[PDB]
Amino acid sequence: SSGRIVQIIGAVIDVEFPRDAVPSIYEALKVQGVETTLEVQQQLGDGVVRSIAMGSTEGLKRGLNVDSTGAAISVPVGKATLGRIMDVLGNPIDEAGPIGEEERWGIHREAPSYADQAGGNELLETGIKVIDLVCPFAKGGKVGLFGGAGVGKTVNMMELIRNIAIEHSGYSVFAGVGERTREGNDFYHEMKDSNVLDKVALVYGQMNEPPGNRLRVALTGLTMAEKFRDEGRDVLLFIDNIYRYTLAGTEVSALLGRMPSAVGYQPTLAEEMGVLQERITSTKKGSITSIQAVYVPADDLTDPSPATTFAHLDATVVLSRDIASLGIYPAVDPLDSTSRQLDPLVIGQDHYDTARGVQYVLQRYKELKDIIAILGMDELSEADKLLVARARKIQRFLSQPFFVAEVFTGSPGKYVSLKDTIAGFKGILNGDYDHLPEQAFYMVGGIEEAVEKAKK
Amino acid sequence: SSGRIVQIIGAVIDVEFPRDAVPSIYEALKVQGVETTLEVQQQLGDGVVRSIAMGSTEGLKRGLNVDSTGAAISVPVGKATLGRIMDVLGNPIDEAGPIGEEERWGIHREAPSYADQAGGNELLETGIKVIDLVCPFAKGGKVGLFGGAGVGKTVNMMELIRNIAIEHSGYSVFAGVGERTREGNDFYHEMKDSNVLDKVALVYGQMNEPPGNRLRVALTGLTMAEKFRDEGRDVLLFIDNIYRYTLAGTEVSALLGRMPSAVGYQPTLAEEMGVLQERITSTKKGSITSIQAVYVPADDLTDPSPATTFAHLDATVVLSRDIASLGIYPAVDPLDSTSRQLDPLVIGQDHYDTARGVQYVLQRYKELKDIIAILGMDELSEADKLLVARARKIQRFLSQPFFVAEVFTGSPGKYVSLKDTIAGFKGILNGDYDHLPEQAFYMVGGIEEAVEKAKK
Amino acid sequence: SSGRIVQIIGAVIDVEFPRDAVPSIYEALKVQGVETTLEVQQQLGDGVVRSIAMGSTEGLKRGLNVDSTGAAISVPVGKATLGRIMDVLGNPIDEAGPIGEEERWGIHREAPSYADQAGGNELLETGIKVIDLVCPFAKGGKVGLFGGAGVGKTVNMMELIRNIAIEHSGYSVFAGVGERTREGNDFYHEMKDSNVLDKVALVYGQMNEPPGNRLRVALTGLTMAEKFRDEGRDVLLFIDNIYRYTLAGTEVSALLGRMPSAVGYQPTLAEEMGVLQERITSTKKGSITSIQAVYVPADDLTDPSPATTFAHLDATVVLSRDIASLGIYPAVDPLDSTSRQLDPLVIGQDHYDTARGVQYVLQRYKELKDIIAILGMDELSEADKLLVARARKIQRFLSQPFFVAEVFTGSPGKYVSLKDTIAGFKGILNGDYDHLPEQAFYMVGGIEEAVEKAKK
Amino acid sequence: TNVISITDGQIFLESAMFNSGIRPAVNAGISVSRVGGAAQTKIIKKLSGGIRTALAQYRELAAFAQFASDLDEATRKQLEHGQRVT
Amino acid sequence: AVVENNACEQAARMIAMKNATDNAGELISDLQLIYNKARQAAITQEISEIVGGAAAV
Amino acid sequence: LIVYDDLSKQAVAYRQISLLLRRPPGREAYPGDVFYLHSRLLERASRVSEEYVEKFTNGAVTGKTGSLTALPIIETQAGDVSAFVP
Amino acid sequence: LIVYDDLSKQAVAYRQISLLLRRPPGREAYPGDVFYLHSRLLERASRVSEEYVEKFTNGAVTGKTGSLTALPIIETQAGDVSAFVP
Ligand SMILES: Nc1ncnc2c1ncn2[C@@H]1O[C@H](COP(=O)(O)OP(=O)(O)O)[C@@H](O)[C@H]1O
Ligand SMILES: Nc1ncnc2c1ncn2[C@@H]1O[C@H](COP(=O)(O)OP(=O)(O)O)[C@@H](O)[C@H]1O
Ligand SMILES: Nc1ncnc2c1ncn2[C@@H]1O[C@H](COP(=O)(O)OP(=O)(O)O)[C@@H](O)[C@H]1O
Ligand SMILES: [Mg+2]
Ligand SMILES: [Mg+2]
Repeated sequence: SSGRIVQIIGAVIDVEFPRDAVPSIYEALKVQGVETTLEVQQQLGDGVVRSIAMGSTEGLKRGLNVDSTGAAISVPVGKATLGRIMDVLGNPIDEAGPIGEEERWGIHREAPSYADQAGGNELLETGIKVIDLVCPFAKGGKVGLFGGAGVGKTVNMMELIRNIAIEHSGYSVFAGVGERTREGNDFYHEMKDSNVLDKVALVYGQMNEPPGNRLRVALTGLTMAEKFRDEGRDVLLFIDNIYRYTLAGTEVSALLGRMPSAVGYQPTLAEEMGVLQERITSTKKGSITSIQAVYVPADDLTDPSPATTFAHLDATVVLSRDIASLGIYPAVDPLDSTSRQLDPLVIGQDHYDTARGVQYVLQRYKELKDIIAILGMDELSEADKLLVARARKIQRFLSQPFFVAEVFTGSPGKYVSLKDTIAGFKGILNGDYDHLPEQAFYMVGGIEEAVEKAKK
Repeated sequence: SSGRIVQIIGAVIDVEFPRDAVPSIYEALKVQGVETTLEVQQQLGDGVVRSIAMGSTEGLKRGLNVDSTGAAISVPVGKATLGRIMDVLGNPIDEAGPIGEEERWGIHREAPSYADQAGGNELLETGIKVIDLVCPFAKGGKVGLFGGAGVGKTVNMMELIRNIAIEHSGYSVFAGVGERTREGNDFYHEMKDSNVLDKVALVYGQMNEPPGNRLRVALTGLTMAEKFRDEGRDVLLFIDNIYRYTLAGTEVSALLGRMPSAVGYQPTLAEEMGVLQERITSTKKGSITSIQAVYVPADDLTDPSPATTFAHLDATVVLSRDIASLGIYPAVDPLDSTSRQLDPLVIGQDHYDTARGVQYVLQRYKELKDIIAILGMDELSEADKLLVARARKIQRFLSQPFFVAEVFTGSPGKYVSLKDTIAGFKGILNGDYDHLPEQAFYMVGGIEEAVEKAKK
Repeated sequence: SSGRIVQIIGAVIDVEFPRDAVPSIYEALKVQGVETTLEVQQQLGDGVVRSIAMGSTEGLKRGLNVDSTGAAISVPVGKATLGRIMDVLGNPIDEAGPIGEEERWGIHREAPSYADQAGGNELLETGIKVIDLVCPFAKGGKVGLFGGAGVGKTVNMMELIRNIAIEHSGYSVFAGVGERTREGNDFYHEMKDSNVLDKVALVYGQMNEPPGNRLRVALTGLTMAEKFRDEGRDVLLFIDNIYRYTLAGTEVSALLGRMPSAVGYQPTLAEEMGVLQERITSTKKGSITSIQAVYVPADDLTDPSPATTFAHLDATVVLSRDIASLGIYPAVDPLDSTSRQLDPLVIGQDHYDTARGVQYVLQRYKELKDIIAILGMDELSEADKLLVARARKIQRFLSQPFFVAEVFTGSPGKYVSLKDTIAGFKGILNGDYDHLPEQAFYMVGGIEEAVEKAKK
Repeated sequence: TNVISITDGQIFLESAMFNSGIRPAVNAGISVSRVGGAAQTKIIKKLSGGIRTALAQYRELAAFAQFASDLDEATRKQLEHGQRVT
Repeated sequence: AVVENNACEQAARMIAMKNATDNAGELISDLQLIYNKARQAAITQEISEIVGGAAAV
Repeated sequence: LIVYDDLSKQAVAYRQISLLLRRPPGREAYPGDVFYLHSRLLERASRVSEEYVEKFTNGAVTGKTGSLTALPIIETQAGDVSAFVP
Repeated sequence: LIVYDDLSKQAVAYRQISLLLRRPPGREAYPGDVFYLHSRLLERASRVSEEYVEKFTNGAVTGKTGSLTALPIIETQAGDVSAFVP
């Protein structure tokens, strides 16, 4: 049947239904004669349900008719979502017409069971040397991305979007949780110009939308990724900012009147994070790997939001303003960036020793640079001077030309395998390329390309 | 018609009247038999009004009859109020009999309109070195003396009353809000013994009085000042503590059924302050020059009450507990204090350069103080050692013995002029006194006496 | 007559009785089908009373019949309690059969009057250097042991139980309020094997127990101590942790309908503490010497429970985690610990000046900590260097191996007399030991053993 | 925190700089414009790059101002350009 | 001997001021952790007082 | 002369009664009128004029002033004066 | 032998239920009975006597003690052992 609005207080709307037709928790409701969708949050009793509006409540009044849809917010899924921009409800926000959908899925579901987990800790080959060496990503894993603006965050996301589709037959989904409308338009044109737009589905929840939209956009993008995973694919789920997902939950919890927890967060903080993060896993059919940008409140890593998020992350990629100033791109910090997969029981002793060898040389070089800047280069030993020469070659060999960066680098893009990455750094650590100049390793790809560049 | 007391909780009283006869917001009510008045704060509905008692509630009982007066609290205004001490309801609290009133005004009023605002910038000399240098006042403007407990707010207000009120040829109003009854007695005998009392209207509401009195005494004193302003006169308005008006609202807010805001203050903190502060102004008709003392809870200038007060004032004088803890008086901070009149286009470039020069020297010394305490004075540069000595001398030359402080200091009081103040500080900045010892500038009026103290 | 359960919420139960048969405050009630005991806390009106269960509420339901006993919880008292273990309700829990009681006393009583108070100042030697020096105890007085988790409260109490029983010939009462059940088993068998058990009464309500038991066990043990005091005896009353009596009160406070106070504590915190603490006193009839361990939540001595306890004690021993981290045991803090007996008229000038001398040296060493941490000891004056060297020796000489701590390390325990304690610290203050190495003072009992340890 | 996260950039004013005579108290070290040179004329964009380097250098060399005597000519040079640009 | 001792003095002073700079960094790091604890506790206490006052009104 | 050995304990007793009467709490669960609790007490300690004493005693005492001096005591936690009652 | 993988995650789950039931929070927003949540669980790990086993089994098991050993796990932030749950 149909219900009536009984109370309106900001974004919170109470609707009364007949006793035999009360809608379920999380069900999507439609206001008659107005394009307003309501999600049911609680059943108050007496046939009354409390709901949150998925848009502006201006112009609504008590007594308007409301219709139940019979299911949760159901969004379009599959191939038709690629190269399109959509809102939280799955509507096409771009002026490109209706989505050619064949199926629709509800945004709320249980995480895959204990018996559905895939097996061993298989790696995801990104084709990027510094990441595949120092920050190995596992299939079905969660990666935290740290750093400021203007350090290559967008270019790094576009390179990952191109490589998963062309080298692994996968797809990508981008969830703009609290997206800035200016940056959302700029990113859409940058992906069209870089020819990666047809390999990704765009879901945006803009900052000016009510708290309920910003909280559910992550589940809409995740529902599209779950359809691609079920086709037997390996998928990339990009979350614009995981801190804004936490804040949207705090805002909704305060609107519903719940008693606040430590530091003012919602009492459901760990459960809301677990419901989202537990769906991102590797299963018997396929996998969803996620790259999530992380914001740290007041620079305090012990704050409930960062602390609750770090329990789900498998790797940490840190972008450095200092590395970008030297002309190296990507600006990953090989010393601050880390991975739970960087273990000899997971990646094997050869990859582990090569990566730890590179970190040892770069760490000691950072210490030698401070001595050179105070006492002078003449105070270092002959062995230290040789280490400085190897460290500079390793440091430049971490650089790589990207297919989406050809406009900036003026060089053709490169994809480097894990085998080629380990072999190249192992050779420089052992001294097999000590006779080559430091400029031969900069922006070349595999180790054979450095050997050929040195002859020009 | 008449109503009956239905409930009493502390200073808040609920009264019920016929539905066809509910009294208006801010309307004054009188209890039958008992000598108490009530002010309607709210109309609760069903003929009941919520009110704050303007006297103690110990004698009150439920069921006492109450008479509606048809208007707000109305106080005597004009020439008859000069040389008299009065309470919140305008009753005389001196043994001099009834007031020779000819007109009464209600204490609740609208602020002057945007088109009625004045624009004068006439500089006012105070005779105090620090104030005349970094905090120049102007006729018809608003001054605030910010400070914690025991740093000099009353003493500086008494020196300002002596150097302005006595010499002035207009009318004055002195309002003691939440003040110590001993200070009110000393000031009354002081105005009476000085033959100044015939020019001043005195309104007193001390700390021993109920919350309703302390919540309205500021409006009584301001209503008397507004009558004089609207007659075309130039008036002086002194308020010993405006923080006590805010506190009386916090003490009663929760009993009025209002949910608390940050730091436990009433939700109406900024509006209750704006409704009062916007009436304390100079207009096209006449002028009000006002000096208010502002208490700072726990010496924290970021507390919501002090923080909301700065925007209402033209001159902001800040008193520091760290300066008072070093025996230096007046304990004014030259870096935190400021005035709208400190502009070369309002005063002159010579004054402005001297003020900014003093501030520059003291700001640089603030970072060196912590250096000297760990590594010693000898490790500073030849320019830093000299600057530190001048900063410590400037810090002492800000001190001056006041005539109202002879009972605390033992030495006599000094009045210093604007030109004398400028010349003394320029001499220390240019190095004309580098040979004098640091102790010679402590408590000595003008620059000449410092040269003489060095010989003793 | 009898009543009926109307509501159950955790440990709190509401029971309705006929209007002419409503039970009194603190009256004991029994549930008919399970024999569970309830204590009445308040009368709600309409014949309804609110009570706390003295056992588990699992399996109870609404509508069960309840019998009023006509009196408060009554426990056995006198000689029959010696060498026996009892629960909160006075039942034997040692499997040794029924208690041969001559009479029973109700657990609720008023404190002895102002005219019944005793003025005792007789010094009690503990044999522990730091306690006998800066925290001298007195016969018939109260002692409190303050400390965070795992710092020494139980070990330092077990060592005091061992040393005071050397000179004391009377009875002891031990009340276990909310602590480990294993520690109650260890203490019972230790005394049984040592033949000390026939002079000690044991009461337990450990961590495994529901809130009602933990809330009233303190009263049960004190009721047995008051019987022996009132018989004209000198008895010892030991409490495993007095904070648990207050905490059990916090768990139940919101269920009793009370508004919370600062940091979630019950509004009755200081009254609940005073009603128990005032009964634990010596009178003109007999004496009670009492020792209590006080848990300090999260190492915060400013927390409302510890902060409210200091005023109820004659001697305060404050334990520190910073001191325990250096290796020093007992981990007592001389600068925070104090006693009413530390007076020239009570202990004599020689002891008083030695204790004051030790505190002056330790206070001056604490002021230099930040300077020593940044620049090291070598930058200090020739006077400060000598004082820091003596402070380090004093700090180490305060340590002492205990006869109950032998299991942790292997070292034999030491008992040091007051005469030997004063002589050692006086010599270190005078400089008689400036030549011996700093490690010779660590863990050595008397001062002569430091001279023998320095030979290695 | 809310408004810093909503906006495209921030201009931070500081009390310590304002009391040290630096009147337009803009802290260039933390202030940001995410649009950047896209919002600048050709002339300003060209001359702005050198200005930013100087202000950064001065930030990394301010302490050595009360002890300039003992500095390399080139470090001494960077400092003097920084003090003038500021 | 005097001039070589002065060269040794400046070299010893370099190490001492390097150590002082490093020791101050450890104190700053520990105080920042204590500061963050106080920052989180103040927000939790203010929220507890606001929720407690609004439950009564 | 009057000594109040602990006004901070009087404030804790007043806070208990007020919370049990269900009056809404303030800055540290303390009643809204905790300032007025102490200001109403402490303003009585004063010196009164000869005219006040002559009027109070109906002329039985003349040419003499009367006084009440107070020495209230307050306890702080680790030197913290920012607490509401102190 | 029993292992509890995260006793600090059990405390976070119990805090959520308590706040949703509107129980007044204490230190770090945890419920007033958070100590009793862990203390009533860990008091069960223990060694029991031959008389306890003989009584429990109605005489079937004679001459043996029984035991439950526990290894609870607690996560700390920035190595701070002084926090409330640890
Ligand atoms: N791989 C790269 N190769 C060359 N230049 C790069 C590369 N990555 C980033 N840059 C440069 O950095 C600029 C900013 O990078 P971008 O991804 O847009 O960071 P952000 O999104 O935070 O603004 C690019 O416009 C380009 O000039
Ligand atoms: N200018 C001054 N010279 C000497 N002592 C002063 C001066 N100003 C204040 N004091 C001292 O400080 C006390 C507090 O000053 P007061 O004006 O009463 O403080 P406030 O009103 O800010 O609480 C004075 O009673 C006096 O002892
Ligand atoms: N005097 C001591 N000597 C050696 N170690 C000690 C001493 N006192 C305490 N400890 C150590 O500290 C631990 C905890 O002591 P305990 O008294 O149980 O602490 P608390 O009761 O304060 O929680 C002991 O098991 C032991 O390892
Ligand atoms: Mg004052
Ligand atoms: Mg213990």
